[PDB]
Amino acid sequence: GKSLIQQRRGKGTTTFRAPSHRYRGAVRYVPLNLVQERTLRGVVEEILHDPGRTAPVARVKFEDGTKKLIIAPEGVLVGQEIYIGPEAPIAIGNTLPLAKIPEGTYVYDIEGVPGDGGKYVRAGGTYALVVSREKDKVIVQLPSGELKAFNPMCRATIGVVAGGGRLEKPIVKAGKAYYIAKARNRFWPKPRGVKMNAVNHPHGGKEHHIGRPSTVSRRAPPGRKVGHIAARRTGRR
Amino acid sequence: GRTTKVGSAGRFGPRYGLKIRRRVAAVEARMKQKHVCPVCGRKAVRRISTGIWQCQKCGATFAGGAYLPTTPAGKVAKRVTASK
Amino acid sequence: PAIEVGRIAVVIAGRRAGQKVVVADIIDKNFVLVTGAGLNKVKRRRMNVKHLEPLPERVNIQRGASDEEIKAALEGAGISL
Amino acid sequence: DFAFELRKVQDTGKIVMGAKKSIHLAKVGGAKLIIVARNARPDIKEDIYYYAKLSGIPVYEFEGTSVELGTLLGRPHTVSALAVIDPGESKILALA
Amino acid sequence: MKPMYRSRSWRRKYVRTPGGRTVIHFERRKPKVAHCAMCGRPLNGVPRGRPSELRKLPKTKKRPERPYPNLCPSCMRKVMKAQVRASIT
RNA sequence: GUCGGUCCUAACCCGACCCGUAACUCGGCGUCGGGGAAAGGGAAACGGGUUUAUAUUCCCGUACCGCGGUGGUAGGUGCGGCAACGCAAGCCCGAGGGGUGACGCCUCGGGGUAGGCGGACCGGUCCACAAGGCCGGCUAAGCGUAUAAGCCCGGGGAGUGCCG
RNA sequence: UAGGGGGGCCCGACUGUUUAGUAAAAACACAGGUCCCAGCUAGCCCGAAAGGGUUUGUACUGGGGCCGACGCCUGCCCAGUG
Ligand SMILES: [Zn+2]
Ligand SMILES: [Zn+2]
Repeated sequence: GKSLIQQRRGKGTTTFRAPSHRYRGAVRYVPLNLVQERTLRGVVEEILHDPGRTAPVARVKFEDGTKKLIIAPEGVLVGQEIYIGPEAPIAIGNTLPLAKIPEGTYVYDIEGVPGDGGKYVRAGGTYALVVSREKDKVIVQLPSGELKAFNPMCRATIGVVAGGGRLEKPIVKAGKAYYIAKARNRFWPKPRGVKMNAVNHPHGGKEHHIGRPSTVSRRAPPGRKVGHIAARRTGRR
Repeated sequence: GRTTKVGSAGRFGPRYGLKIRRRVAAVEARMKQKHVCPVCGRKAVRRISTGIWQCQKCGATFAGGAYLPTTPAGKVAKRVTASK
Repeated sequence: PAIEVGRIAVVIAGRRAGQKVVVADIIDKNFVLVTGAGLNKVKRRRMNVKHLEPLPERVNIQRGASDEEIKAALEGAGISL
Repeated sequence: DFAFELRKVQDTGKIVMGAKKSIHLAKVGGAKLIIVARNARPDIKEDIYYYAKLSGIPVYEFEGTSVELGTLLGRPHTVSALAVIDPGESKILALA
Repeated sequence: MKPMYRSRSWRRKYVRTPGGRTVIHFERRKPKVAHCAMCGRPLNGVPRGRPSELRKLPKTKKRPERPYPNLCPSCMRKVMKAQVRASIT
């Protein structure tokens, strides 16, 4: 038989790669063999649009003369002064360890293990809620529902991610979607296996129907996992 | 304007349907109406890019929503972190 | 006042920017007479009250004063321009 | 600033509004009181405070804004700073 | 037109010759004028021209004589005021 | 010497080391080093003539860049303007900052130029006279010179508003 | 140089794409509707391995399927296979 788009993506061709040369750099915090307790102070100088982030970025100049990119919170001004460390104040744009952060605070850009650089709640519009503070773990509510546990030395940022309310206005045409998907080269347009041929898909035929249940096992081999994968249920409710 | 029901969406013509055209027009109306600055209190804030707003009168540039400079969650966060 | 005879001052606009200086007289609601007294390359001339940042050092002089006299006091004030 | 005493001064005595003239007076002399808004331009606030301390003049900070000052006065524009030379029948100088 | 001269970075112009030929001449484009660091506003006194046009000029005809000539005067006076207000201690 | 290659980097590629492979002329991450555009970036020349066949390349005439020198001055040890700014306004080495290089699609106005039209006149030709039509009436780079728009400086001291 | 026009029905909403060389369509795409997996050393994929693609990314996201603008609606069965 023939292959799937699933299967050709895994090789890394220009038809599937990300055009990262078009983007602004990566967004990490600072390495913490440098941030023992010193509570760096910095100044925002620019706010900019990144084609790979679904969120604005902000350029910061520190007292070291070093320049970094952060993810911009909602309501940060060009000219402000943000602090990064354990004893910094509690405001919008300031990065602290979760232990020092009360219960009820909104939070973004959380590290998984202390030192990573920021793994959670970095998409535009998103936030997390602090629930509890033990001596061995902090519980946090993520934008999906999960109540995850983090070690209390992990770092987060206070406030909300800008860019919110992005999916309210419709995409009206197909050329606009062309441009949105050409920015980051997503596969667009999309075909349907039901209207493909039998070499090219587990569905596929002269009749444009599926002749087997769309539910597939988590132990089905590659080339066959198409549809609903390990579906607990289906339907409307 | 000159038309009754359509606004910014009178450019699409008879195309794309009711819900589409209404949502588009409402959103763009609220975005193109001028907004109050948080630094000078004057109504001159305009959008610059997606997520970025600027006052034409004082030069304050700040980050916000995609189609409005504030969000409900942002308001809540402001209030909560002011309380604590 | 922040501007008066005997007031020390720094020039902040023009080719003489950031030089210490003395205010030796007064002409108008906008213009004063400024001098360096032989201790820099600033002559007796006219200047605008915007182009001068005052300082909290003062000298004791008479209204309308010659450089030899303006200078001779400074050495008592101990201030070096 | 009490709207009461401010209006009393405005109509009874004489005021001179504006940041430029306020700084000029704070620098040279000729003013008895200087009022400034909390949201005024920091360059202006710095200059005013410095010059008025060096002249020995009193400054009052008004916790509203330029727009609220303008509307307290009968003015459709901003008033970021204000200088009061001489009051007539007003206790405005009791506010420093 | 040669392929390199048909590239829109050459600002063509048609010119008449003493012996009546009506030639085409080609020139490179000038840069834009310099801008302040703190405000993004044009600088006065600093002229526009390519390094050729500029190296045939003396120093004092390339910038004003006041200090901080990379800055507009409103910002220059600001930095000077700050310096003097901090030199008190 | 002045046109272009030769220089810079882009998307991308190779070599060495490294890890894998029974092995390799095969496969690959990271570090290091190097390449990659005769339409992207980018020191500097224009007219006339000459040959059977080349010419911004040869000849005439008038010029410009980059390295190195000789000799004098500016300056080191100088000024004018309230200011914006105006100036010949010191040398060698190293570092750092700032600007320019350096940027999309659509639309409008203003100032200019190539090119064309008309009328007069001076020469030539067409036209049975006359009236009339056609042809010619040229001025390069370079050097020296200034105002628009935009932005700024100083004075001035405004709201049933005034300026555009 | 320079449009023939009007009244009814079927299919597809539209602009777009298609069998280079007998099929330009009522077929494909599209906007929008809904469903499934995944809290990241994830989910899905290449490969003999090392290592890699999505990833200079983090649920307003990535991936995998069906219907196919807008308008009114979308009824009963979990015994069978999954
Ligand atoms: Zn503002
Ligand atoms: Zn500036």
